[PDB]
Amino acid sequence: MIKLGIVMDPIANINIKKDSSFAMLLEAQRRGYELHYMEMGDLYLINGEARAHTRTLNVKQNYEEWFSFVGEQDLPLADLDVILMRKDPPFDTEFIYATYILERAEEKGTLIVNKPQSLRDCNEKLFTAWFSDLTPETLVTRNKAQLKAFWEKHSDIILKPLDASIFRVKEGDPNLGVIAETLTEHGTRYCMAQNYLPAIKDGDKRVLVVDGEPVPYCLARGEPRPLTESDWKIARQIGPTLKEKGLIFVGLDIIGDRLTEINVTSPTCIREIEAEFPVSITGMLMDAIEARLQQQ
Amino acid sequence: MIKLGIVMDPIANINIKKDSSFAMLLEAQRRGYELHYMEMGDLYLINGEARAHTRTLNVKQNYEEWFSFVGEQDLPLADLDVILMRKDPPFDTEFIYATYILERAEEKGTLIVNKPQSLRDCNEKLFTAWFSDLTPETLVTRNKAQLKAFWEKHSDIILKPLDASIFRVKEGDPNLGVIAETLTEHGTRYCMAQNYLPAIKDGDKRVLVVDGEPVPYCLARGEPRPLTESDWKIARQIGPTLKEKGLIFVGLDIIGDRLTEINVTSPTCIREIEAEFPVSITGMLMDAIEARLQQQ
Amino acid sequence: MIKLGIVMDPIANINIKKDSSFAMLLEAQRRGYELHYMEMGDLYLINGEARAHTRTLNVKQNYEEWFSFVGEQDLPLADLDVILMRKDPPFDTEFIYATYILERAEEKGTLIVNKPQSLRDCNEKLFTAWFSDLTPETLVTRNKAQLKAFWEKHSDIILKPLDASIFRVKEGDPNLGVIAETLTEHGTRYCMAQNYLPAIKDGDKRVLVVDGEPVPYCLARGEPRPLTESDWKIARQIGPTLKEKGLIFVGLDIIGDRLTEINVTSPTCIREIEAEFPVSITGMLMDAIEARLQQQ
Amino acid sequence: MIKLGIVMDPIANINIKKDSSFAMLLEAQRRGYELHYMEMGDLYLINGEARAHTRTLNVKQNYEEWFSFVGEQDLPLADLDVILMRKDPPFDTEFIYATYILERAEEKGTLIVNKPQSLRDCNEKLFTAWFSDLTPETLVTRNKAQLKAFWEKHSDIILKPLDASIFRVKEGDPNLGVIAETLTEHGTRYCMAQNYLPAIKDGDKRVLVVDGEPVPYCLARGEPRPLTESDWKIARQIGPTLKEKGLIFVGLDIIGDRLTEINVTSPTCIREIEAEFPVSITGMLMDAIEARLQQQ
Repeated sequence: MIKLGIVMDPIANINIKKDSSFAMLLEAQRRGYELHYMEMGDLYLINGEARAHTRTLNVKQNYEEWFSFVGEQDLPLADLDVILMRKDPPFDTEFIYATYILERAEEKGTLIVNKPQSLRDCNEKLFTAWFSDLTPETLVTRNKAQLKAFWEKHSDIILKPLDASIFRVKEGDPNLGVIAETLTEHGTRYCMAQNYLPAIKDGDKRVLVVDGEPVPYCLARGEPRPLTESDWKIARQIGPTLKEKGLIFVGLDIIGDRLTEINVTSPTCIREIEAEFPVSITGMLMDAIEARLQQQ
Repeated sequence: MIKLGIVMDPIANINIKKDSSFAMLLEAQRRGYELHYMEMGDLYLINGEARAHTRTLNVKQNYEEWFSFVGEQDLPLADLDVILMRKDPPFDTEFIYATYILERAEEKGTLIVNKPQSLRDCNEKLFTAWFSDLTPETLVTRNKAQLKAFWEKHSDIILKPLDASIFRVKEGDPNLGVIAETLTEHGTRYCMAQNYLPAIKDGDKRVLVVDGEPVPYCLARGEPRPLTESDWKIARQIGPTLKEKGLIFVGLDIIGDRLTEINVTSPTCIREIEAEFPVSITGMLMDAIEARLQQQ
Repeated sequence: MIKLGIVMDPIANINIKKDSSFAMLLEAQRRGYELHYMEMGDLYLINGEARAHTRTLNVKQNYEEWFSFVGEQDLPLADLDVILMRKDPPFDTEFIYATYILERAEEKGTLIVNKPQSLRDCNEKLFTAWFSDLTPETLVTRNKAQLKAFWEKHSDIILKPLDASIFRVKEGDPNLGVIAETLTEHGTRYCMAQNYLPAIKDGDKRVLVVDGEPVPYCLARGEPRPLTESDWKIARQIGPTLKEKGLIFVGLDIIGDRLTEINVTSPTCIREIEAEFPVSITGMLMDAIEARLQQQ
Repeated sequence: MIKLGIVMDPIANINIKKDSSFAMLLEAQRRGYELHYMEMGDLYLINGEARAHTRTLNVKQNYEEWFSFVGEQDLPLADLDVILMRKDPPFDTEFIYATYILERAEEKGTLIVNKPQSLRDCNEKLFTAWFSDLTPETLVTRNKAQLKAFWEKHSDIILKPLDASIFRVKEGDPNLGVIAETLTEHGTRYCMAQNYLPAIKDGDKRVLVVDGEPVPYCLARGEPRPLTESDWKIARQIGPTLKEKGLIFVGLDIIGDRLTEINVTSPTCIREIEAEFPVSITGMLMDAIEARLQQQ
């Protein structure tokens, strides 16, 4: 059958009425896939070969006991058909090292959702630089004088770190300097400034794109809604790029008609959209994995 | 003429009788290129466009004054023909962010030595996993029991961090556990174990590869020597891979006949090999840049 | 009655068959004291006055439910008769700040076990510098050459950080330099070197001293034993110093006949000695608190 | 004669037209004291004895060469008559460890300006809790809800870290939450809130107190002024406390008539007040050291 492995944060600490990874494993199990559970420290490389200690997993929607380990084994990752990298942020050097281990399994045949090269290529915040007609005014910089200047042109801006801690600097704010000194760690780290978008008050929308195809309903942060006309427009412009880069399950953050962020590591909000609308997002996902597998 | 920019650590603090970047700028200047000096904080991105504050640079082999700024300007990086990313390690998230800015200039036409995607793809220590027949026995892992076990099979090993702090664990060593707990930061970070290679006592050799072509003389750490037969063998096996990945100037670390490391960010030792042998490594480099430029 | 407060790490995560703080609260409760539970973040200072959010606590030896909160209140800490600072290490700047808040309650009348000034005065490892006839050869330093030299005089030594990660450097060890560079963080932090004491193989003993009086039975790390003649000697030399500094409950680490460490923040091993011998260490402690209270 | 040692940051990097430590050594030299220069890493403890590697120092007001080492020696610190701890902040655990080494010399007879116990006892920001009638409304806390509440009572406040990065939170500010989450590092570190004092626009004054005696002229941050009537009042209330705690050279920060901070580690502004007024602050200091020495 299909052997599906998943790399995620400790399953003993998730919340099963909210967790999207849990919802994914329930579906994989319903289709009869064999599940192999892994945490970051279970992955290792012995002379170029990617291996891991997996536990064969059984999951059930039960708040006292939602998982059971039914086997334990040390296998080559190239013995799995597909691996869901569902590790949470930050995207740090430890995450970059795990991406090289997954890439060695990938060369030997395993499908990796999402593709390790593209996880390294597509930072959630700096990747929007490749879709500049879809985003707000964005400055990435290490210095105060440029941030101050961006603030004079736009009057009301958003400063965030790259590495949610967002500061709003609007007219008359006494704090531009200390905020920029704290976020750049005194001119030694890049930070991002964008102009403030007042339509955030209508909802910061989370849109999902399953292998280039927008899921028809999104969640505005919480209210599920159909995609508006502008959500369709944005999502279909990025979608072919995400499909060809092997970004099979993607979350887009849209405030009003502007694209603000692209979650490529662990996009969530599956449970809240499936509860209101007649869509099986996890079904869409496993259908996309099954197509990718009987292809290459 | 050719407009060459360079991103490096403060030029006011290098040692000009040793610095390879300095040797590169002297050569570029001798061929009449216009030089543009940049530090990390000079790079920024305004709505997808890569820009920087550069200073037009003049360099001379003079220990009281080896550089002069002769102009200052804010330009788009796509106005440079080529940029030498010569920033020193560590390879951290700040270095990964700079690689995305350089990649936006690269899309608009600038040659980047070395290619930003490949700097992210090719970690100095984990990239040797792709040339496993050329390297020592290597385990990358987060746990103690696997390291202890690697130590039972090999008896005398080398433990290093991924992120030089190398520990040697030979028979009868009382410290395996604390070393692995310190280097893995208590099982939370990957570390590397390799078997100890006694031929390090003959020299840890630094070999240079200019766009897939080995420089005929290397430096064994310090004694310049011609490449042995085994150095030729190793360097010519990796060289086509480095050429196609846009890794135009590479340093390989070879102890005996084993490849231990691949420096892809700021390879040095130019000055020590040019002082003994009749080779102009910087000439080889600028010749390779000139070919790449009158090509694509 | 006596109102006893305790500052400790989350009571929901301790192990009640091992925790010494738990054993203390059971005793305080048996004597009918009112218990007030606090974590670090519950402590605050409003214009010089020390206050905290406490929960009135009920504890029971029950592995499903060992505590219950039976009230919640914001009070001045000067309304407590005594506070057990039982916060675990490290001893960092956050711990030093909490010590100033406890000291403001102390000035207004509360007994603080142990005294905040003395927690700042008596570092577990550097305080043994005041009992140099009782300790091994000890060097505290930032440099390699002094450590190397200490190693030439003693041949087999122990290197530890100040801030258990102990390294043993015995004859023929290849790692002196990297260990000293890692532990001093390249000459920027003090570390400690002591000569290795081979009698650690007989047990690293944990001796308890309740307001200057040694508890007659200690635990050798695990085997409970009576104090030997040399344990009596060591403990009675330090004990008057600990009583006058307000160090009411102290743990001493003794390997052979040498004093290696003085735990002044959260000394444990109560449960393991009470289980074998007919001593109530917590009874000794509450008896000492009751004396101190009907005194000053 | 008097043997004076000084522990300070690298003398090769100070600015001699501004540095107060430099001004102190020029004076000590004019009175014919022998000077012994030390950095932090020169201090060490061998079996309870405080020692250091000193260099015998010669200083001169010359911008090409303001110091010369005229001898080198390893001595016990108890061979110095007095040591100026003039190390810059932060006040961290490394600084606390150095304070224990200086205290071992102090027990053997050396005068330490300022007294090591009192450096540990008197944090620059939390020590103002002992002079609450002289300070603004001050809350030290780890939580958001208390900070928000302090902000409702006062409407315009100052938030600073304990560990200058001050934020001003006045009416209509959108950032209270992220500022408190950044400064408390998500509820894990204490921060300080004080009400904003609008008279800072008249000058944040730096007042100096030499062994309990206010220097008659202060610097308002830069304009030298005589002490006002309220500066005299504040400084003479704290001064007997500073004298008895062995805080011989102290800087007080006064905005309007409120005491905001007490610099106990490395108070400066000597050069700017001596340049305008006929006061020799360093003379006052050496006079105070000379009295302390021919006393105890």
